[PDB]
Amino acid sequence: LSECKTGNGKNYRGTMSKTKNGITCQKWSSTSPHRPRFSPATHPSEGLEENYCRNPDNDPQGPWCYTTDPEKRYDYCDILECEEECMHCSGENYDGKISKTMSGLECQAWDSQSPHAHGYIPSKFPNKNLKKNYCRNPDRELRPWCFTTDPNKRWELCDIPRCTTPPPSSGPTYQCLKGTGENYRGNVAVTVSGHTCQHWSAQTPHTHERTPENFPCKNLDENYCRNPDGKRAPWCHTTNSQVRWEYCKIPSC
Repeated sequence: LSECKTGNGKNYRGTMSKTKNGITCQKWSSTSPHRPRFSPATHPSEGLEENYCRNPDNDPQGPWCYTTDPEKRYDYCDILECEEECMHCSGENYDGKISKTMSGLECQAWDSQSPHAHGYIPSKFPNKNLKKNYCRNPDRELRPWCFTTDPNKRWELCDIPRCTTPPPSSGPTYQCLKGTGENYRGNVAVTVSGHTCQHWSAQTPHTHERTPENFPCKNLDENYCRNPDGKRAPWCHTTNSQVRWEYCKIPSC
């Protein structure tokens, strides 16, 4: 079933099996390390299968599970809230029904190889929500898109409404380098070889698509080094007409 939830998740039937703190859930049909007050024998219509997170008691805090930690009887799980009316960030979790592209073309179905042959086969990418002919962003495009039914346009981006509420929490950000700097939010604006960063909102001296508009949840503010895509460390386009982009040297945390 659908791996996202709505409201307090009373009807959630996804397969999340870790608590919000990373502890593996205990099976509902198991009595160690804790004795469940909810299990299939007594609550057969609550979906208490395997060790998936559920809300058998209508908890306002949403889905939870008994945990395999003897010291923690149960805990709430971290589950993707469904994005149907609008999308957040660049729509990697968009799960709505819009099926027309920018120019108004009807989307080709993901399970169809006609008129365009492709590799986004739903059963090969089962967790990508490649349903019917709905616009999706399975792997790093600017926003949700689809192959089109027009033989003369292989694919095109779709016009998906952006949610105005706050985005999903993505964990903590740092003013120092941790890992590949995906969580960096400091103010360094110079590269390793000493170049001045070009503002992300500007298209000179270099044209690009890594703009605050396309990537709202990446905080591509002013000309601060950022690692909005999947690079080794933070980087930025430079105001040097001869160096399109370069990595920045951010002090580790």
